[PDB]
Amino acid sequence: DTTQQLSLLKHVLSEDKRPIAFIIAAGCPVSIRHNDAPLIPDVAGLTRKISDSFGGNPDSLLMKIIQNLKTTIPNPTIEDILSYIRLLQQIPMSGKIHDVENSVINALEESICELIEEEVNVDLPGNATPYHKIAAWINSINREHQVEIFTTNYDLLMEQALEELNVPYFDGFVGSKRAFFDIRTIEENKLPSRWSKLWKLHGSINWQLDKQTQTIWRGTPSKGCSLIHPSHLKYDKMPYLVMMDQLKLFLNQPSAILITCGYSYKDQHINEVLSQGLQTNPNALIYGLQYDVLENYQEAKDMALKRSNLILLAKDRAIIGKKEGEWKPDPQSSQDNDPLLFFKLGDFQHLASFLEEISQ
Amino acid sequence: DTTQQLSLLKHVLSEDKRPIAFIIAAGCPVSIRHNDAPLIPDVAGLTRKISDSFGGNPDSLLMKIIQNLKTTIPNPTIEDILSYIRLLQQIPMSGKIHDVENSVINALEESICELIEEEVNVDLPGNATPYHKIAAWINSINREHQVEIFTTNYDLLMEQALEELNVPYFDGFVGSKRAFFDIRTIEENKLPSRWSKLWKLHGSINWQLDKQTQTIWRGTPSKGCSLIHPSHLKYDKMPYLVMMDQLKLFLNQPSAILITCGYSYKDQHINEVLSQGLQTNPNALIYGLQYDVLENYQEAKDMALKRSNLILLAKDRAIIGKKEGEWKPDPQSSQDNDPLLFFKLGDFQHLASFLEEISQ
Amino acid sequence: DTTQQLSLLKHVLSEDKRPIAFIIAAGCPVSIRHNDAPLIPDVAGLTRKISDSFGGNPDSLLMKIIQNLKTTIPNPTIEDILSYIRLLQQIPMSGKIHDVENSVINALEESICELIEEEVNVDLPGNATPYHKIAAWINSINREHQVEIFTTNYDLLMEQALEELNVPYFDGFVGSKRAFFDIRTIEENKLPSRWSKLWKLHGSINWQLDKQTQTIWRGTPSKGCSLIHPSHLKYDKMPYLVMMDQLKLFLNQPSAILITCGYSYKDQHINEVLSQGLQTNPNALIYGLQYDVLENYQEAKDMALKRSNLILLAKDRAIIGKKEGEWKPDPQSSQDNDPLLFFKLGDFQHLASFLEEISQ
Repeated sequence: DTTQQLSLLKHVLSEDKRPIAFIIAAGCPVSIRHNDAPLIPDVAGLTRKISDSFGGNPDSLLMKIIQNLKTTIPNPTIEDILSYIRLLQQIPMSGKIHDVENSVINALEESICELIEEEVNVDLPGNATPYHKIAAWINSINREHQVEIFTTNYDLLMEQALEELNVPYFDGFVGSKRAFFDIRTIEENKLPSRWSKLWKLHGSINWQLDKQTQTIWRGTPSKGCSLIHPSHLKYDKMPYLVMMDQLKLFLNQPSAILITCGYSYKDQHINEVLSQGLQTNPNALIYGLQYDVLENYQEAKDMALKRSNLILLAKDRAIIGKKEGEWKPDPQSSQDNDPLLFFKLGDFQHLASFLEEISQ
Repeated sequence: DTTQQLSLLKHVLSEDKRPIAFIIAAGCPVSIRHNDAPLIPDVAGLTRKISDSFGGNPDSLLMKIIQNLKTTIPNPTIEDILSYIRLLQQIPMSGKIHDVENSVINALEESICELIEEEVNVDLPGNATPYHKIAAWINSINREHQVEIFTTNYDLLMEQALEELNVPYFDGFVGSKRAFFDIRTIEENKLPSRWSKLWKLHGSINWQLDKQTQTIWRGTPSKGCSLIHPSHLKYDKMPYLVMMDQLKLFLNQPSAILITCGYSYKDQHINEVLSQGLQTNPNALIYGLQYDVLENYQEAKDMALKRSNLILLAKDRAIIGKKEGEWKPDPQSSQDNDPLLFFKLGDFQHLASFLEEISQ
Repeated sequence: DTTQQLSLLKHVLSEDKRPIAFIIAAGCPVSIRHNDAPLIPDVAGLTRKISDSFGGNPDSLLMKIIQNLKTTIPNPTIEDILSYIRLLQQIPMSGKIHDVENSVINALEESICELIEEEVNVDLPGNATPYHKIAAWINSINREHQVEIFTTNYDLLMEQALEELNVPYFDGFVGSKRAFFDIRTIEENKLPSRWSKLWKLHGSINWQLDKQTQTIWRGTPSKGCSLIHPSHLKYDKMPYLVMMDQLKLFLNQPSAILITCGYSYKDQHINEVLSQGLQTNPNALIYGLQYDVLENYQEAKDMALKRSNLILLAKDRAIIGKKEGEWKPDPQSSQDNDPLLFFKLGDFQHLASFLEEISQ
């Protein structure tokens, strides 16, 4: 099964007559090895470090909120914690819910934001990162269709990799000192064909908001960024709707190609937008790749079974057109002991190596 | 004479069938009044403050260099001082020329650069600045020909004014984290017609250079910028040649229009490039405006007399096609005492008011 | 002033070469007289009846919420009350804010919704209502441009009036048993030219939501409707964004005409959308009519002064192109005593009579 999938992926990627896009999750930064430790500990690591930062004392309001979410949500998420904190802040919640912190909830959320900014403020070491290989593949061959990249992370690894290898791109912000969010050019869609596009679905650490004019602008990491929200803010001083509209418009392009890397399909809004776009345009294709086993993603199974034009692949099994298949009998492991048939090519490092081989 | 000149300027500016460009010098920032003091004291003010920073002690090497330049150059310039310092640094000049500072010349030039960065790092107060009026005039009417702006200053006032009023522009740098200097798109000249262009002839304070790859990039003001040179650097890690080539190419466009504001025509390279472009394309026009009297600019007189398609205007007299004329008898001053016929409309504030009136 | 305004309104309404639209507020239902009492007591009447339903006892949580809003909002609104209740419900707010009702807030909001449904569930008596006259005017002359109607109310008076007089229309829902919200046909915009359109900005009482599929559908009034929200719900299982997008797209049509009836311009979102649409397309016109005096609407004055293509009219004065004018000296009142110059033609009954006269 590996040979056929590799051949078809090579054939579809070699052709320049179809648009290409990617989805970037925490799996891509976590795949980088540094001092035998992950570069970014992902959402789970950030939640564990956030919990350990304030200690195990139950008197802290953070632990009370965590256990309150545990009562409702079996596995709380830092995104959910931030959403709940902002929801509490949106109203004068001075009651028993915030009895421990009558007004220190703002201080707690500011501290959380500062910790996030400090922990995610790193840089790519050297030129051996998979991002450099991706950029080299992108700029190796000129394509008539622009290549866009979608990411839900906060780190600027992709931007640094693209700018190091001389890859022009447009992120929606135009300017030098305080780049503002221009709207007209986004829907004009008349950029030069050699330019690429990078859309920040969940925002970035360098985005800031000014309350004097209530306007957003892209700058440099300062003491507290106002656009750290995981898609939870006010109405449209909010570019999330524009990004979702652009994603939907891309999904409507004929013969669209999209690849998900490191995404666990655990976001309801992204999943529903992808499903609606796939249903609206049957020609759209999704070559989803999961580093973990298929059994851990029931939502991925449901999405694959719901639409016949979603070729989902995993480490063990795959779903190609509403039918589930397993690994064919092949000598995947040379050792006789534990002959596990695992698709190790789904890793970010293996994907980067495959893309580099395709480019050369 | 005022009425005819105003009418012809209004007619030529109202038409959208010809390209428009501007030249920005220290006159534009010096025209802004703040606390009854100039916002930027211009080159002369910077030289005086630089001299006063180290005091009047002759033992300092800076005063020795100043007097050495005085022996040759009757009026030393901070640009000339920087050029001389860089020329000394380019060779192991450990002799009597640098006897006072055997190796402290680097420290002296770093201190000068830091002082320049600190003194020119300001922001536009309010929205009443002439730059806001210029941006409003630019974005008021959509034009089939893009409007470019040329500046030799280091401050980012124009960028802030353009971004505040939602004016997209292209400055040659593309990127988000560390925008690199893309070359191909500059000569492609296939940008959208609604976009504007801002070219930095003398560089900017936010430009930086990395010696690991010897590459330039536009970022944010850090402790010491490597592109503070007034057009005095190495060979082409130098975008000055590209900017001059773009200016020359603009001068070759049919029916080109260009306006100089605050320029004293004291740069040999800019003057020779303008003269060559005007000679190559007779259709090019230069509506030079000087805030000072005509008698103080002999180079302007020579340039105006050398070419018949350069309509030079001053505070007292003007040269329209190699002939010099004076102010016609008109009641310019209501008071009988001192009936000086001065063209007060040449000031930056008056120019901004005129442009605002034209826009409305 | 009355004659010129009437003549220009007749001329613009007689022409069939421009699109026509209307905005319907509580003023239209309140203008119907029944038993010498208003048919619908509008937002203020609904708030008074809601307050009187639970009595003056301070122990009730509803009065506590009302006084809490009074501390912040000088004049609480039932829409604001519903928004605050839903905001409290969105999080486990079991604290002092909901100390009186630890879990009875759901019962309180269900009771409020049931009371709203019961009070707004009426029918048009006879055929003498102004809605019948509006429908007769609409269907009297075939027009090349479809006539759309926008309403923020919950009653179905317009639907009944249109269906009684055999006026086909499209409201976004397609189906017979459980009409679903079709999306594609909304943006297709290829409906027959004789069809009309009625968009529900604030929803309707017959809309329902199923949580099994989390899907909305238009049906019949049942025991509790899930789409009673005054534009306050979850993300896009929400058609409000589609309605706003359609309104904005209509505002972009050349030579667009729009009339506001009974609207007090007290909604920030509607006002900002209208302002943005008017600024984007200068050809758009807004013939706003207010039954009350101009002095009670400061937001209307600000909107009229902000844009030069908004002809606002009131009972006493008017603003035609950023300038405010008063009533010209005319014998508006025959009686000498109290010669008040009031534009009585701005009433809904008078407007219906004028439209009927224009039709015949």
